[PDB]
Amino acid sequence: TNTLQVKLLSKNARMPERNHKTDAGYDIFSAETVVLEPQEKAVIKTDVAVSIPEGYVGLLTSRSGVSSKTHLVIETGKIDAGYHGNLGINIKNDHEDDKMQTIFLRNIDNEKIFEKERHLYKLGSYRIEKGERIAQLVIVPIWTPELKQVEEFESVSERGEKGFGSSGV
Amino acid sequence: TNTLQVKLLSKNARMPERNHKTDAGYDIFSAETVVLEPQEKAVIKTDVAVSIPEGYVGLLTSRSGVSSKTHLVIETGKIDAGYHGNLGINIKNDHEDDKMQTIFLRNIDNEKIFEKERHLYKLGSYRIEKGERIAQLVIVPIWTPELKQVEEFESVSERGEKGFGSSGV
Amino acid sequence: TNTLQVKLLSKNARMPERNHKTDAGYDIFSAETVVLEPQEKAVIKTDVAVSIPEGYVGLLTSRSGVSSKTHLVIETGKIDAGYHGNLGINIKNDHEDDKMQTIFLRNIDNEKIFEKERHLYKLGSYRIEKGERIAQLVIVPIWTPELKQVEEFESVSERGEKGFGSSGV
Ligand SMILES: O=c1ccn([C@H]2C[C@H](O)[C@@H](COP(=O)(O)NP(=O)(O)OP(=O)(O)O)O2)c(=O)[nH]1
Ligand SMILES: O=c1ccn([C@H]2C[C@H](O)[C@@H](COP(=O)(O)NP(=O)(O)OP(=O)(O)O)O2)c(=O)[nH]1
Ligand SMILES: O=c1ccn([C@H]2C[C@H](O)[C@@H](COP(=O)(O)NP(=O)(O)OP(=O)(O)O)O2)c(=O)[nH]1
Ligand SMILES: [Mg+2]
Ligand SMILES: [Mg+2]
Ligand SMILES: [Mg+2]
Ligand code: NI
Ligand code: NI
Repeated sequence: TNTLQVKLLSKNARMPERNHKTDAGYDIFSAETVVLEPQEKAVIKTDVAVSIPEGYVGLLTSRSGVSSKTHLVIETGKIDAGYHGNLGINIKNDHEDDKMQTIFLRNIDNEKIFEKERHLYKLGSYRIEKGERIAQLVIVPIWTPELKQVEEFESVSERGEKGFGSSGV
Repeated sequence: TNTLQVKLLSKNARMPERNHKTDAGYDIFSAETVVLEPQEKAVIKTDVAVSIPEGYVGLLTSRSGVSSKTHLVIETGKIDAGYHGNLGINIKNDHEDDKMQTIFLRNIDNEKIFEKERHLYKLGSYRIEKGERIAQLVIVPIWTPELKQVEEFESVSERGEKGFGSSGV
Repeated sequence: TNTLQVKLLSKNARMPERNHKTDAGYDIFSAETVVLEPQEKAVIKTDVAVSIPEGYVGLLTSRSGVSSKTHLVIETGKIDAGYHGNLGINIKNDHEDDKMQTIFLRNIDNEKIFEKERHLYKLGSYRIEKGERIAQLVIVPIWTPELKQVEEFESVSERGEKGFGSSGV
């Protein structure tokens, strides 16, 4: 109770850190330096393993700062209780490939990185540095009941079969 | 307690299944065969209805395998307690429409499906087969209090009004 | 217990509202009128502040109606306990910029808005009106333990290091 086991898989790995006392998640550091071109997909290694206890799920999800400023989209990962593998960040550079070329790379602050050597990149390309906080881990309790098949449900709800914007907008 | 009612709506429907003993969600099978072109949006029918009890929400969310390998993006659906309608998978083929043509269709393993007959498809088109696990359902408890309007909050937090990457990166 | 403090920041702000008795979230109204061109990113102000108590997280997430009908993509925001700032909707118009022009704007019902004056817009542009329900807030309890670094985990799980579609599809 009130203790989570964390296993670092390499020297490139870093221990997750909570920002404030009442904050929800633990900021996840990147273990590798990755360059992502427009519309490219990848799984960023963190070299961090956790042992979520039974009755809980981990949500490997994006940070508001990175997601709002950059075209980097992270799909929220559902970390199962007992997953002792490498926590991978399911990421996509969602910037459009307009077939235009630039001489700069973007950082996770959406700013152009200063380089001494001349290089030609695609417009919308991002670079993630090793040891940068690009994601966070929020752990929530879960309900895992036994499924019971029925002909119809025992009670009629006020909601019914209404959905997908059945109310106003 | 510890029992969830599930109602199958057709012969094309399949009962949700949990992968491991300590796993979080129940894998959701597709009830229909759908072909999705680049940048096309659809709501995939599962023909499965559930009865989430009061004080819980269902999260109809993507699987890591499908989402990381394919351009198929699923928006996490919040299933209300008492929604007895058809569970629809809010999906988009997020592949770019580069106006290029191919003779193959992709499966949910991102592999080109072998076909005897010659057909011309758009580059980035996917095909979802009936009875395939493309999504999962994770059920979490919720807090639904009565809202109280105030002039200002009763306590000052260490966080304050800071957000959107107020700390480092 | 069973009470959430809400602070309205302007006259343009509106109090969040729950749709049904057993519904999960509170519908969030937009405080500003915003026009979003293809592939444009923005943070929509709600002028609403909340005081989430310790041990809970708020999920500022999209509604199924808007997300399924429109190209408007909202990233689920994790609202920390004690965040008294303006709740911003992290949004992107994910419609492709095909360099085509139209004389109509889309509403959040994906319908073309009737206008008396002639204007030229980009194809895929959306308009969000002030006082429209574009998002919702679902509050879930969290587990925030102290992190303990270990050489290896105390128990071997049936899952192990398997992930990213290790089972079938
Ligand atoms: O992906 C989804 C999302 C929701 N749903 C169902 C479950 C939920 O009870 C219902 C409506 O969900 P939301 O309240 O989150 N969206 P919205 O507010 O637009 O619909 P409504 O106006 O009917 O509440 O639709 C799905 O079947 N699939
Ligand atoms: O969509 C959002 C997401 C977050 N927020 C607020 C709530 C939260 O308390 C705060 C920061 O959220 P995160 O910690 O998840 N993102 P980040 O770590 O980048 O910001 P910070 O560095 O300030 O913690 O911003 C919004 O208003 N809208
Ligand atoms: O972003 C992610 C998502 C999942 N994972 C891990 C944790 C989880 O226990 C495992 C599989 O998660 P899912 O069950 O949600 N996806 P899928 O059903 O496709 O994989 P599998 O078939 O192995 O269960 O992969 C990550 O490391 N990063
Ligand atoms: Mg943070
Ligand atoms: Mg799974
Ligand atoms: Mg709703
Ligand atoms: Ni999500
Ligand atoms: Ni896109």
